[PDB]
Amino acid sequence: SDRVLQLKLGNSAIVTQEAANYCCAYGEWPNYLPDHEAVAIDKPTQPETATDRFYTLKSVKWETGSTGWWWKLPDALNNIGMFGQNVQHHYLYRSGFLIHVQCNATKFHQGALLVVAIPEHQRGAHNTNTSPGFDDIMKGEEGGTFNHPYVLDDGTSLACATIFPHQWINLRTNNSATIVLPWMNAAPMDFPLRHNQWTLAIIPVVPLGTRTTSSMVPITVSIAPMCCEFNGLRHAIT
Amino acid sequence: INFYKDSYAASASKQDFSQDPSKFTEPVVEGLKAGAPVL
Amino acid sequence: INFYKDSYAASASKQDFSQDPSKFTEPVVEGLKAGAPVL
Amino acid sequence: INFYKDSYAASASKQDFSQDPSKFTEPVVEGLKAGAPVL
Amino acid sequence: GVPTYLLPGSGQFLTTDDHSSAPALPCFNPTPEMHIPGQVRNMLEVVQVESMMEINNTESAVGMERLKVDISALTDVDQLLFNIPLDIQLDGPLRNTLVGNISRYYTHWSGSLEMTFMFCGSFMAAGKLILCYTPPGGSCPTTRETAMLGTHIVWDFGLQSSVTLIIPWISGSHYRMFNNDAKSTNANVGYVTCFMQTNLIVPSESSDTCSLIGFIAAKDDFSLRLMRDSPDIGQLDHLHAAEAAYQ
Amino acid sequence: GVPTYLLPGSGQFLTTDDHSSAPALPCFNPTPEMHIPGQVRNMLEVVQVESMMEINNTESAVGMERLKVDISALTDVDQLLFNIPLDIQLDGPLRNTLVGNISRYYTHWSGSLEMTFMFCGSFMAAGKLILCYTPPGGSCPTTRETAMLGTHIVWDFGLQSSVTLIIPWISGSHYRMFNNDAKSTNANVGYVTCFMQTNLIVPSESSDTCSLIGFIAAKDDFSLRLMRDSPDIGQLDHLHAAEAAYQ
Amino acid sequence: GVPTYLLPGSGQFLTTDDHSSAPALPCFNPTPEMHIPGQVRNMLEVVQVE
Amino acid sequence: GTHIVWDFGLQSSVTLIIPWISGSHYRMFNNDAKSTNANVGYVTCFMQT
Amino acid sequence: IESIIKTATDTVKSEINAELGVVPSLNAVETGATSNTEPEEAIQTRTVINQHGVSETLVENFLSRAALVSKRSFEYKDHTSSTARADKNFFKWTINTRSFVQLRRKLELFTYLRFDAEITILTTVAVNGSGNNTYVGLPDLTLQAMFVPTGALTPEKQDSFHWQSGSNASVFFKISDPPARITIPFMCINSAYSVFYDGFAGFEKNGLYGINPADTIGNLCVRIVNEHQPVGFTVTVRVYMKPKHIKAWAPRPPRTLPYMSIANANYKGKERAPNALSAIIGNRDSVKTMPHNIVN
Amino acid sequence: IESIIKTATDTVKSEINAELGVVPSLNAVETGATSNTEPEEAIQTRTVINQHGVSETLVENFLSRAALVSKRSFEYKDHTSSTARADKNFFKWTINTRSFVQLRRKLELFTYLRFDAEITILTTVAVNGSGNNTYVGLPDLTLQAMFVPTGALTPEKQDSFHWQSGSNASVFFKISDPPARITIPFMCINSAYSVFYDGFAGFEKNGLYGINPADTIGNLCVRIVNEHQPVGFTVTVRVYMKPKHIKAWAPRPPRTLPYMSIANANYKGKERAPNALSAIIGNRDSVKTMPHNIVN
Repeated sequence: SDRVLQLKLGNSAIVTQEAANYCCAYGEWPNYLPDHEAVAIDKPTQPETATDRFYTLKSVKWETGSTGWWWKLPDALNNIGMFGQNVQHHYLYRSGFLIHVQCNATKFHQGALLVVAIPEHQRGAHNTNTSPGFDDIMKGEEGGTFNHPYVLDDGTSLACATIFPHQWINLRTNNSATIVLPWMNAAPMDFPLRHNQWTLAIIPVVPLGTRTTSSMVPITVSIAPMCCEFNGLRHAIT
Repeated sequence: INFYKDSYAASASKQDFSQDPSKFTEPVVEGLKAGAPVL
Repeated sequence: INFYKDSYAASASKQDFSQDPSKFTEPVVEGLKAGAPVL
Repeated sequence: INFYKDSYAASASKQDFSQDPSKFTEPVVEGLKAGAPVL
Repeated sequence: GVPTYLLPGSGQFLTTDDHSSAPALPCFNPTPEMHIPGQVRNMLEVVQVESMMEINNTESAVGMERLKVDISALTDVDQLLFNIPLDIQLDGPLRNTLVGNISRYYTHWSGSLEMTFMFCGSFMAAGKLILCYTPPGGSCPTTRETAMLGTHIVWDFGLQSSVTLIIPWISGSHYRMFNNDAKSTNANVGYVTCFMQTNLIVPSESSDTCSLIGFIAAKDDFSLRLMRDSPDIGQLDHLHAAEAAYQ
Repeated sequence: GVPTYLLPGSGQFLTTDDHSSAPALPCFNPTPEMHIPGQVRNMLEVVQVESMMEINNTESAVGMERLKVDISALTDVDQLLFNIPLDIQLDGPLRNTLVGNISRYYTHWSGSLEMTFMFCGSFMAAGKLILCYTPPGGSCPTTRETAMLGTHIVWDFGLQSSVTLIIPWISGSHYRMFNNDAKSTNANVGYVTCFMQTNLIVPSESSDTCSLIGFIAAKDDFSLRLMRDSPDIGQLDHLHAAEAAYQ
Repeated sequence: GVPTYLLPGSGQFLTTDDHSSAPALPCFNPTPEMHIPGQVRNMLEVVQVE
Repeated sequence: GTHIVWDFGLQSSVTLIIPWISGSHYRMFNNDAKSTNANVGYVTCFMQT
Repeated sequence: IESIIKTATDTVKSEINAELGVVPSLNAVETGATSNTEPEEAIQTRTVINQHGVSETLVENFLSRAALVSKRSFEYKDHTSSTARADKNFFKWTINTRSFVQLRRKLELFTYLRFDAEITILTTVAVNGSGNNTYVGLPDLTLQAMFVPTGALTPEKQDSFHWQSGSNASVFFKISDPPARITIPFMCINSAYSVFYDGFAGFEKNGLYGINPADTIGNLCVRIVNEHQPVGFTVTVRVYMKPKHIKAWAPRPPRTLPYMSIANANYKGKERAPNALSAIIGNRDSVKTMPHNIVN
Repeated sequence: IESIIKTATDTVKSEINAELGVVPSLNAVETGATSNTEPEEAIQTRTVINQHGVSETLVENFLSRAALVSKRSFEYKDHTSSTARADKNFFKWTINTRSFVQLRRKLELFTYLRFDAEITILTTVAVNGSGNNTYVGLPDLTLQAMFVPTGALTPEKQDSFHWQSGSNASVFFKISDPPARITIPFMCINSAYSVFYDGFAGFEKNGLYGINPADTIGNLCVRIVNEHQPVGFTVTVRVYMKPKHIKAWAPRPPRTLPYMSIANANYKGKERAPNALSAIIGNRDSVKTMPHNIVN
């Protein structure tokens, strides 16, 4: 009942037979910007299925000494398909997301990943007064890895990361996690190339372990933008 | 006591006793009943 | 005159004129009548 | 709060929200309709 | 009497305070009111009047010549004629306008603007131009095929001598700020560009160079916040005859 | 006028005072409200979210390793696995939690807590544990036959991967105090212990060591009083670039 | 504002005075009352005990 | 393109629907495989994890 | 048309337009009217409910701020051996709003103004240097500010009998007290002050140009009431004015070139742009040059 | 679900449970939900009517306290022979909430905040040592605090004409008066301040990370109005901020490692536990060691 799930958006569909419900961030669902909250007066474009569909990122390998991985939205999707083209041709962007993280292994494997969506994950640098640079933060589709997941790379605690929308992928229990993210910003719309509303972090709290014959155990992220709308049409900049 | 013309000049407002912890404690699409197994 | 928001900030309350001396003067289960011998 | 006897002693009056920009933007004897050519 | 206690801020003089104060001349009767034309009750009425842009803010353009843009006949197609920066906080073509001058008394601004161009060539002169507003994010377009992708209006010269390009309020935030960082995401408005759509074509008897005059105003969706001292005026010393007021 | 007289305390600046004060920007219109997800109106909402305990707060346990407890197969019965002190004022496994961090901004606390343990072994791993809360008064139990006399839950590993031990509010007084005397009768909460109920049994193909993750939260009968500066943060000097704000 | 003038005795600290004063801990909830035996409300109750 | 992510489990079978996406009402069984009135597109299978 | 405006106007959604004979984007500047082209007619818009307030640009709010109008420092000491031009424990000031440029420019944004004037007087004192090279403390002195109508008899010395102020309004205040404050009514003999006056205020041809003394509030005469101390001090009096109950008529082009005198609108301009006589706006390389172009 | 909570929840008495298929103590952490196991379902309880109030943990009460945000000491004297970097009888401060760590951490417990800010300014003065090795007394000086929007023109000297404050809000106050107090409205161009900002505030790639100047209240320029005395003093101005009318969104993990800079969230941690990079909680001998065991 709560273990199988099908997500269908646009021309894309995902099935999971080992889900554990799914999380709606702060009990909200994505929606278009209403008139009583709108600021930009030009008529927005709403590509619907052309952009509100699952895009699958490159899988990463869960290793024994893995510290964790992170991706920033919309930066990770800013050069992918019609979402990327709309982002590059429009000054203003607005959308939510549907995140589906996949990781399977055998019944002889053990491991626990915290899959947490952090709003406004302003990263800090380690052992220096210099602020993180543009290249340290803006990683695109590839994303990045945690230097110190114990402190979430920001001087806070990983133990308290559960205050944020999150699921767990515990290998004995489930093989996928699903999080629904509404628009999360101080402003109704934002420039998609300079600000990142959400950061998806996958941190192996319990390391991968087994005594069978070792196999590559990848982690795969599929993100579907939702209720995409764009304002301020002009030439592409990327 | 507020004789100023701008409403933001008023003293603090400590009367908002409304709560909704479930937005942080149970942000799941399918609610979980007591006693019944979650999975 | 109390314009503070917390009730404990108020001035003193010297209006409680209720008394019950018998809890100290006659704490006996069987009341003692005037004139009648106690024992 | 104004306990003075002369009305000009009162505080400022920031309640006059009436406007008429057309006395500066369109001071023409014949009004101009939207869309229709001016000349 | 009444028991009281003084709060923090007692006795202070705040310049923006609003209180009654003692009348120095009791029983004074002010002069009766007389109707006077042109009363203004909100400065937003003033910013809605279009004033001339100083687009030709270049060296060798002296005085009045700064207030007009000259256009000549070109022998290459789709050529750029001029561009206008859209920052109403820094120095630029919009600064010495009614909207610019009034807005620079404030820190935050919102709403749409309108740019009106009047062609001042001869009756026999003909031509088509294109005026483009480009929302921010990239470089100012330098070719017509890039500028036409943004908001634009194609202007055909004719009996109606003036065209209006609307710069609509396209902003992520409710307000933009009049901060000195021109490249800030909370300040930059984008660009305006003008390109030749066909050509300026005149007969031999007409002048081969024709001038455009550009005006700018704010629409009635425009508003300002956070009043501040205008940077457009200042003094380093007392003015002449100011001392004589004490003699 | 009004005869008045100033009370003691007139003119003082009390940091926790609550009064109106002069608006510095008259007629300022704040930005219209926008609905934003995840509004919090009472900090007691935050403490009800379970956060990870640092049970493995020992030397040679570095970083993330401090947040999990390893359990292996034992060859003696009824063995102790770990214990948890229950003081949310001193340093310990509960300090760096949402409930601990928020509560340390206060001096008095009341209500029940919940400890949730998730088993993170392989699907093939099996085992039964017992989790015991011992109300204060004596030493922490070191044998199962003593710990089982207090409040306890027997946890059987299975499809439901998590168990909850409730630490009910058992106190002589309405509140306990976050005082530095850990052994005070108004502070000590008692102990939590975990014992092997049967054994951890895994096949040869599975890992022989399996980890548990412990979380703690407060129930909705929980409340805090007497706000105080958090001991968890402090400075001995000005931060970097703090001086630059004056330049 | 209100025209006022300070009376003699303004600013003095009288130990037997009776006034409200600023609450140092806003929104503090005192411990609920519990019935306790032997409440005394007037010292004349005490002097009546031999 | 159109796709379905298949997770192995108790349900042993997955279905990918190839919907009728064509400019014309019909396609033709002609020998020119690269004709605009014949070609249907491709199906591919990739490792997801 | 007259209407009550409290918030900025809303935007209505618009569709494609392909109608012959209708050209909302074309205007005629020659008529003197401002273009009426709406955003709905220039582009395709969405619906926006605009809640932005307009109260901070109200003329009353725009002008009703305490602005510095006078600053005078003078020595408080024995003035037996002082020069004639020196302020001997007192000064006189013809009230004007043209000495400090921020308020002057704000007022000159309008042709006619009618307002009462809140007046705040703030006094500061310092111990004289090179007179007595030591510090003992700052006395709590009493000052008298007397309003004297323009042209009327002003005091000639600190202890003059003219300070008895039989009918003149006088305010006595201490340095230790909060700054003194009085409201002066709208006193013009006309229904409004003339911010600019294109004429001469005399029936002969030698009167001052651009000066209408009906727009001069009056004279402020400020003295230290205390007799001089054995040591000298320097006392600085600042007068601040805040218009209130304001009505404004006929807005004007703002001042661009720096002010030269409080008596006229004479102009010279900066040596180079910005705000130079031949160039108000700063220069760019060309009309095709974007000054702060974003380049990535 | 949304409900009005004024007191802690009551406890209901419970009986023995031996029901098949019902396991309230078992949960699934993987779903991300917090366990719903009630005390009534874990043990046998009594009935308790809980009257404990919850008002002291209200977000408004939690944040609406005057916290020190700025402290600046400067010399009040003749500054002719002073260095350029010295504060010559005045200072300027870019307002921020990140310099003093208690308030900073409390604010950073949240992602988004909306509040008006009560501001209290407290001034203290001392007589300079080694300048004049003597004490004469403390003057009652007047100070001007002018609010200048971020990036706008700030005064360059003590007697600069910029202090005339035509439109800027300015407050004048004496050291002998109670501390000055003004309320600044919620001034963000957005509907809420961004406590943390994961982006760059510039359209190029060299802008500051994590800094959104829309969340900077402004600049405070503080001067002594009095001209300098023959002797020197040291004046310390403390600015305290109290948020009010507060709304808070998206609580965050609290800061553990010590702050390094006011410009970023950079971390180093203590040399050893507690609050070290590799160990936040202090160590014990083993997971079987009870740190404060009661032994009788």
